[PDB]
Amino acid sequence: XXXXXXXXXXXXXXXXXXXXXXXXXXGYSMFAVGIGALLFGYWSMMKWNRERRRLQIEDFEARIALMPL
Amino acid sequence: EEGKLVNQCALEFFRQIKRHCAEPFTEYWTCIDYSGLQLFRRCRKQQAQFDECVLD
Repeated sequence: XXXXXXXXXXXXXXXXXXXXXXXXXXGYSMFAVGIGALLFGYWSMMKWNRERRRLQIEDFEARIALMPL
Repeated sequence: EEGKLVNQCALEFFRQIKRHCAEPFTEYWTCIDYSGLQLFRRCRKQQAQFDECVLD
């Protein structure tokens, strides 16, 4: 009996298949989150600066109140 | 001459706090010096104990 190297292909490994595809981001939907984070960013920040004004006037009031200084 | 009355009235203010409600005043004084120069930040919770005794 002769024994040589046997042939096997099975699945053929798929000859040239695309793996690159669009994922997560679509296009217009990313701008809704992108610019949406900006509008949420300013509104949250400016409310803190209005709360800073409560401290600001109260800080300068200490100088006016102190005349024996 | 007017400045002489300023320093005399300054002693009158602090003596009234030392006589009545001294416990909230000392606790508020320890809060302001433990921090840097926030003055009113991270001390508003201890500020609630103050003024309430003085309101009487």
